[PDB]
Amino acid sequence: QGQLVQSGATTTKPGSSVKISCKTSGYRFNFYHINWIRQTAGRGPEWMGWISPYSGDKNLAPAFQDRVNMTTDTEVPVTSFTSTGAAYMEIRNLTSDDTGTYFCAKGLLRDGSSTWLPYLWGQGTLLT
Amino acid sequence: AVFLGFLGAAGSTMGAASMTLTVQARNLLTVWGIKQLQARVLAVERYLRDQQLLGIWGCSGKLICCTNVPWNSSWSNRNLSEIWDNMTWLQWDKEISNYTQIIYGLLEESQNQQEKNEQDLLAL
Amino acid sequence: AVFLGFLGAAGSTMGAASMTLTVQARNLLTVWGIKQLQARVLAVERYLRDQQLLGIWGCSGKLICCTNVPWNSSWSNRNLSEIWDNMTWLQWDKEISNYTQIIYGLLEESQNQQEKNEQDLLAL
Amino acid sequence: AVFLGFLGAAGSTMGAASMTLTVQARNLLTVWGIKQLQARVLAVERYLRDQQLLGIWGCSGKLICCTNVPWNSSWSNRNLSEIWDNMTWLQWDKEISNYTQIIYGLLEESQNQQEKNEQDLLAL
Amino acid sequence: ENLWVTVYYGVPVWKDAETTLFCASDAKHNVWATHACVPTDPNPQEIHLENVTEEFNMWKNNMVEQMHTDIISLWDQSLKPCVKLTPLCVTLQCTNVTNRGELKNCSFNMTTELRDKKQKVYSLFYRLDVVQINKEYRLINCNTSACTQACPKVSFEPIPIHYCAPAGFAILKCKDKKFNGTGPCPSVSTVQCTHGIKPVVSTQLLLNGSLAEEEVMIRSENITNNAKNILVQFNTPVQINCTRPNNMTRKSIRIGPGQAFYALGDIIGDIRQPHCNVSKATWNETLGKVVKQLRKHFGNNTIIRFANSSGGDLEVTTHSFNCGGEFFYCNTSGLFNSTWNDSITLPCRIKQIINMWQGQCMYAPPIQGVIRCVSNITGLILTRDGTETFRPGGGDMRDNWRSELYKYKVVKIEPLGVAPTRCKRRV
Amino acid sequence: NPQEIHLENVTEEFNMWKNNMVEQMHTDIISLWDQSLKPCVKLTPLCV
Ligand SMILES: *[C@@H]1O[C@H](CO)[C@@H](O[C@@H]2O[C@H](CO)[C@@H](O[C@@H]3O[C@H](CO[C@H]4O[C@H](CO)[C@@H](O)[C@H](O[C@H]5O[C@H](CO)[C@@H](O)[C@H](O)[C@@H]5O)[C@@H]4O)[C@@H](O)[C@H](O[C@H]4O[C@H](CO)[C@@H](O)[C@H](O)[C@@H]4O)[C@@H]3O)[C@H](O)[C@H]2NC(C)=O)[C@H](O)[C@H]1NC(C)=O
Ligand SMILES: *[C@@H]1O[C@H](CO)[C@@H](O[C@@H]2O[C@H](CO)[C@@H](O[C@@H]3O[C@H](CO[C@H]4O[C@H](CO)[C@@H](O)[C@H](O)[C@@H]4O)[C@@H](O)[C@H](O[C@H]4O[C@H](CO)[C@@H](O)[C@H](O)[C@@H]4O)[C@@H]3O)[C@H](O)[C@H]2NC(C)=O)[C@H](O)[C@H]1NC(C)=O
Ligand SMILES: *[C@@H]1O[C@H](CO)[C@@H](O[C@@H]2O[C@H](CO)[C@@H](O[C@@H]3O[C@H](CO)[C@@H](O)[C@H](O[C@H]4O[C@H](CO)[C@@H](O)[C@H](O)[C@@H]4O)[C@@H]3O)[C@H](O)[C@H]2NC(C)=O)[C@H](O)[C@H]1NC(C)=O
Ligand SMILES: *[C@@H]1O[C@H](CO)[C@@H](O[C@@H]2O[C@H](CO)[C@@H](O[C@@H]3O[C@H](CO[C@H]4O[C@H](CO)[C@@H](O)[C@H](O)[C@@H]4O)[C@@H](O)[C@H](O)[C@@H]3O)[C@H](O)[C@H]2NC(C)=O)[C@H](O)[C@H]1NC(C)=O
Ligand SMILES: *[C@@H]1O[C@H](CO)[C@@H](O[C@@H]2O[C@H](CO)[C@@H](O)[C@H](O)[C@H]2NC(C)=O)[C@H](O)[C@H]1NC(C)=O
Ligand SMILES: *[C@@H]1O[C@H](CO)[C@@H](O[C@@H]2O[C@H](CO)[C@@H](O)[C@H](O)[C@H]2NC(C)=O)[C@H](O)[C@H]1NC(C)=O
Ligand SMILES: *[C@@H]1O[C@H](CO)[C@@H](O[C@@H]2O[C@H](CO)[C@@H](O)[C@H](O)[C@H]2NC(C)=O)[C@H](O)[C@H]1NC(C)=O
Ligand SMILES: *[C@@H]1O[C@H](CO)[C@@H](O[C@@H]2O[C@H](CO)[C@@H](O)[C@H](O)[C@H]2NC(C)=O)[C@H](O)[C@H]1NC(C)=O
Ligand SMILES: *[C@@H]1O[C@H](CO)[C@@H](O[C@@H]2O[C@H](CO)[C@@H](O)[C@H](O)[C@H]2NC(C)=O)[C@H](O)[C@H]1NC(C)=O
Ligand SMILES: *[C@@H]1O[C@H](CO)[C@@H](O)[C@H](O)[C@H]1NC(C)=O
Ligand SMILES: *[C@@H]1O[C@H](CO)[C@@H](O)[C@H](O)[C@H]1NC(C)=O
Ligand SMILES: *[C@@H]1O[C@H](CO)[C@@H](O)[C@H](O)[C@H]1NC(C)=O
Ligand SMILES: *[C@@H]1O[C@H](CO)[C@@H](O)[C@H](O)[C@H]1NC(C)=O
Ligand SMILES: *[C@@H]1O[C@H](CO)[C@@H](O)[C@H](O)[C@H]1NC(C)=O
Ligand SMILES: *[C@@H]1O[C@H](CO)[C@@H](O)[C@H](O)[C@H]1NC(C)=O
Ligand SMILES: *[C@@H]1O[C@H](CO)[C@@H](O)[C@H](O)[C@H]1NC(C)=O
Ligand SMILES: *[C@@H]1O[C@H](CO)[C@@H](O)[C@H](O)[C@H]1NC(C)=O
Ligand SMILES: *[C@@H]1O[C@H](CO)[C@@H](O)[C@H](O)[C@H]1NC(C)=O
Ligand SMILES: *[C@@H]1O[C@H](CO)[C@@H](O)[C@H](O)[C@H]1NC(C)=O
Repeated sequence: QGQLVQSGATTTKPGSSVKISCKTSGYRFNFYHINWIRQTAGRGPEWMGWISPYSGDKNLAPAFQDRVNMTTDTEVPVTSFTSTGAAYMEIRNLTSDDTGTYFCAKGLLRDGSSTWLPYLWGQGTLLT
Repeated sequence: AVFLGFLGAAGSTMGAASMTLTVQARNLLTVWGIKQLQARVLAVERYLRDQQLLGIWGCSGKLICCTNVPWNSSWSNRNLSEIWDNMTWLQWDKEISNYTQIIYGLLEESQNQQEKNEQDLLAL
Repeated sequence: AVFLGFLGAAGSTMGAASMTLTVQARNLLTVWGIKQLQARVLAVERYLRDQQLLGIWGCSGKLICCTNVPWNSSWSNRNLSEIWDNMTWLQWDKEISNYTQIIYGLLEESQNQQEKNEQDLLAL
Repeated sequence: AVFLGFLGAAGSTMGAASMTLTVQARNLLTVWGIKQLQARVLAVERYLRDQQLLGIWGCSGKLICCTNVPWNSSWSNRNLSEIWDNMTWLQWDKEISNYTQIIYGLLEESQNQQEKNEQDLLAL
Repeated sequence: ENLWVTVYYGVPVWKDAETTLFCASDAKHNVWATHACVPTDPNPQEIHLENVTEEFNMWKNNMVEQMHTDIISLWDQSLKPCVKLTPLCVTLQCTNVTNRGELKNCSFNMTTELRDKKQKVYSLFYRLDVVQINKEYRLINCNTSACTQACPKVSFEPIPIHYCAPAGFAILKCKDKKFNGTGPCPSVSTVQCTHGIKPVVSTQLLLNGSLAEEEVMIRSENITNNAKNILVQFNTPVQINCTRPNNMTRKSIRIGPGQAFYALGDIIGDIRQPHCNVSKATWNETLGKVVKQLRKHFGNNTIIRFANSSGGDLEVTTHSFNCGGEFFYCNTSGLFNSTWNDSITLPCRIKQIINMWQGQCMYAPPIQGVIRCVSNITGLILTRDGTETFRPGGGDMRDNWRSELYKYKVVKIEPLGVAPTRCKRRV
Repeated sequence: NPQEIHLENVTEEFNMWKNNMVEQMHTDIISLWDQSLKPCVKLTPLCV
């Protein structure tokens, strides 16, 4: 029930790496996963992976396991149920195929069988 | 299970905290002795109020107790999964604080209009 | 129904007053603090006596509770209609004041000779 | 029966004393008033502890109450006849003094894992 | 859908509340009457409340508002049996002590055990306990209130006191090692009782208290408001050594049937000056730690000046405390004299007629022998003026208990909860 | 009506010297003594 603002639209060139931010608010940042999704010009949507701001646990697709650098900070608690967190996204071997819009996605629930499901999305960032 | 202790699941989901109820049920019950005897009496008073409420509801003896009062959407129009697997009991107490007296009366007569129905059942 | 309140049906027929029981069930529970702390303790004492009696009768949790002790005509040879649709509970308490201790013992062993019968039932 | 009174069967067999339970259940509940008001409060405190334990066991309202926790032979490898027709309750309390806390926890979750099983039963 | 309400008993939900806490102690008798507190439990259960975040506020906290009265109520309670020094309010004939004219040598006619016999007896009184008439002196309290001599068997020793919540309530600790007084503590744990709080009556310098982990914190409420005392809490202790070097004698004066006023006999040996010591090195590095966190609120460029008190009462102008039964009043001007082997010495005076907080006063009986006590100064109570200067203060005594009860907060359990599910009972 | 219930077959271990009823009564008496003299006149002027 809160925002997930991201960084700007930074465009570099192949071989390099790009860092993307994801600043949260309005919810306990530790209580839900942070998924990373992208929609490129060449395919459709592709799930990259999620990370648990609480367990520090990472789970990512084998197509992006050896490329993605995925980290999170620690929430600055605002109230009893509000905080301010941040998740970060980097990639390794960059090409023009990876050009697309990227967003972060907070998980759906805190328990059950749809705990990590990308529910609350960011705004989008335009890559190279 | 993990013996989280007293108020162990205070920040957990309501479904997780509902499994650990007897832990919070156990730990619920000279001039300075006058201040100590005061707290001793208030302890049984605040405890018997919860039991008197549970008694006139038919829940006397239950940690988890089901009823006939159906859930009004005015109280909370949230889905079942977004409650027991999302909010904590501390969060749920703020969302239902207003309507918490409305339900306590619905439970009171849903019990009197149950033992009255059972009195006519055993009258033959 | 009409929310008559606390002791609202004190002058009504016993059948009318029996429908409004949870109302009287709710409202049942420095040197001057010593006199106030005294009344606070006596309040829980006089309340737990009714519950201890209800507990050893099998009525623990009931506002209306049925039993197996049959009505002796020696207590009151009045008909059912001339009781619930005529006398008030204040009148009925004077007519049964004497035999009120006789019944309290009949309820006590009709419960022990019931949980004893249930113990042999679940022994196979 | 013979009205042995309060603690009448204290030296009798456990099977004989188990028939006379409501007798011990009845009789269980200025500067010197401070010492008298002290004993009055402790009386309800020590009584509500037994009831709180009985409440979170499902025995709320029972003098004799059966459970699902099976008897571990580690507690007492004595036969049934050499217990109820031989030892007194004062003897049995010394033989089970150690393991008396182990059983109190087994009863607590055998009740929570019973009302949890009943909550899923009434969910359809 | 098919959703009915179902009653839940024993749910983890609490509310901010105020209730009468009770005290607990461990192992003659002290003023704090810690023998009367229930035996502390050797197993102090601390349950960690995972995922929980609670809002604390050590300045709205009521535990310090209750303890501050428990102490005052223990003070007045511990003087009810003790001898009342009302016949000492007589005209005193005082001379100096041969030797700089501090403590006096006074002789006076005094009631005996027989109501018709008088006695010409003498005793010593520090000048801070007497005043002149126009040499003739009088005790300082005689125009304000009578004084009660402390029983020479009760001890002024602070004992670790544990505050506990009654049944149905709870105490929440804040395990945040960089937690300024207010805000949302992210790591919270519930305790049945607080830790051992020593009710050390102090001033300006918080003694023998609890240190801070990691770094030296500072608190206060509205830090931009200068009329709000700044509670600073050290991370490392600075050693302080105090002593009254004069070897004093105690003299019982039978002033009535069973009434014996313990007077000050004479000075055996050298007359010397009571004082305190602090390592100028350790006080330099500690004052350096305090000015560090002072810039985080006032600026990396502004100068931070330290000065002595602004004036007023004796108990606020000087580091006043208790050392072996006698109340010191140490001039701290040599400690707060900075703009940002060793031994800094503070000249201390000694009083016997103290009022404390308010009213009614107490005559502390003279302690026999040579007095010296070793303490850790672990906190501080500063006061900005309003190019920023800081001075020592201590207007209220409850800031002392507040420097120890900031970690805690009282909450009451409301174990009844109603929530929907697909459960209905039968017919 | 002072009820005395006979505990048949029962054997109990007494010890009148570890008994606490006498240790409580002995203080109830001393506390009654000091309590009964609070209002009464104090003979301090007789010490002449
Ligand atoms: C405090 O608050 C936090 C945040 O809200 C709570 O953390 C969340 O807990 C829930 C349930 O407890 C989690 O949902 C579960 O997710 C697991 C997925 O884990 C599996 O895969 C992971 C990556 O592959 C892996 O980490 C796991 O492996 C173990 O090792 C890691 C090492 O870091 C360890 O940390 C893990 O705990 C694992 O033990 C594991 O392989 C999923 O499997 C769960 O589904 C099962 O269980 C549910 C019922 O819970 C059931 O319905 C399913 O069918 C299935 O059987 C479940 O969905 C969630 O991921 C956590 N993190 C969040 C939400 O960010 C924490 O529990 C709270 N604690 C307290 C005390 O309040
Ligand atoms: C505070 O003030 C009080 C007074 O109010 C002081 O108390 C007095 O102290 C002086 C000493 O400074 C005492 O005087 C001494 O008395 C001794 C007792 O002897 C007396 O009794 C014998 C009988 O056995 C007589 O024969 C004798 O004359 C005395 O009357 C004497 O032994 C002392 O004598 C010394 O002085 C003389 C003359 O100088 C010498 O020749 C001697 O050799 C000897 O050295 C002396 O006279 C006095 O008694 C005290 N009074 C009371 C009531 O106790 C406190 O000392 C003072 N305290 C402080 C800290 O200042
Ligand atoms: C402060 O002043 C007081 C006096 O006002 C002073 O107390 C004195 O201490 C000494 C001990 O150093 C005492 O002397 C002893 O007295 C007893 C009888 O009372 C004797 O049995 C002793 O005999 C032997 O004991 C010594 C060991 O203590 C041996 O080393 C020695 O060989 C002795 O033969 C001894 O004489 C004296 O009695 C007291 N005086 C009073 C009035 O109590 C105290 O020491 C001073 N303190 C300081 C820090 O200056
Ligand atoms: C801050 O805390 C300090 C530590 O608790 C306090 O120091 C204590 O001060 C008191 C009184 O000033 C001392 O009590 C005195 O004890 C000595 C005799 O003690 C010696 O002998 C015993 C043998 O039983 C031995 O155990 C000791 O260690 C000593 O060797 C006498 O002069 C008196 O009887 C008096 O009771 C404490 O001993 C002392 N403790 C320590 C560890 O030094 C200090 O007072 C506190 N300050 C404030 C302001 O609260
Ligand atoms: C203690 O820290 C909290 C935050 O960790 C501070 O709270 C902020 O206070 C300012 C006012 O000075 C408010 O404008 C902010 O909204 C507060 N933030 C939060 C998250 O509540 C608090 O001021 C600090 N205490 C002191 C004495 O400085
Ligand atoms: C104790 O000593 C002080 C200082 O030696 C004396 O103080 C003097 O008091 C007189 C009053 O008669 C003043 O005129 C002097 O100016 C004071 N001197 C100083 C240096 O302050 C005091 O009088 C002495 N007390 C007794 C009783 O002798
Ligand atoms: C009791 O007497 C003291 C004398 O010390 C009074 O205090 C002084 O009062 C004068 C004014 O009359 C001031 O100039 C002094 O500064 C005061 N000194 C101290 C140490 O307080 C006190 O006011 C008197 N109290 C009453 C109630 O009469
Ligand atoms: C004064 O200094 C230190 C404060 O850290 C205390 O001495 C240490 O106490 C801790 C806690 O028990 C021990 O782990 C250390 O081993 C102690 N160090 C030494 C050198 O003894 C001391 O108790 C403090 N005194 C107080 C607070 O009164
Ligand atoms: C305060 O006093 C204590 C004790 O007298 C001092 O600690 C002593 O320090 C010396 C020198 O380092 C050691 O040889 C002693 O063993 C210490 N004594 C004890 C009991 O530990 C301390 O240095 C003094 N501090 C100040 C500031 O005066
Ligand atoms: C819900 O509650 C409102 C009053 O707040 C009541 O008017 C309405 O009839 C209720 N609806 C149901 C379905 O119970
Ligand atoms: C409860 O009533 C207050 C009345 O001001 C209202 O502001 C609040 O929103 C209500 N709570 C809910 C959950 O609607
Ligand atoms: C009625 O009570 C009397 C004693 O008052 C008893 O003797 C009689 O048997 C009882 N009759 C019935 C039918 O219970
Ligand atoms: C109860 O007993 C008294 C004894 O004097 C008697 O007068 C009275 O009539 C009795 N009550 C009834 C209802 O019979
Ligand atoms: C009996 O208790 C012991 C622990 O004292 C336990 O290990 C064992 O499994 C129990 N056996 C049975 C049959 O319950
Ligand atoms: C209970 O434990 C004690 C521990 O010393 C042991 O001596 C005793 O035999 C135990 N009781 C039983 C019945 O085994
Ligand atoms: C005691 O009273 C007498 C009465 O004459 C007087 O002379 C003497 O000076 C008084 N003593 C003191 C110390 O004031
Ligand atoms: C602090 O005090 C100043 C005035 O000294 C005032 O302007 C300011 O609003 C206060 N801040 C808070 C948070 O109360
Ligand atoms: C404070 O310092 C000034 C000058 O250093 C001095 O005049 C004054 O007496 C001092 N006051 C106190 C209470 O130390
Ligand atoms: C404190 O000491 C300073 C110098 O060390 C002195 O100027 C000041 O007057 C003293 N304060 C008091 C109250 O005596």
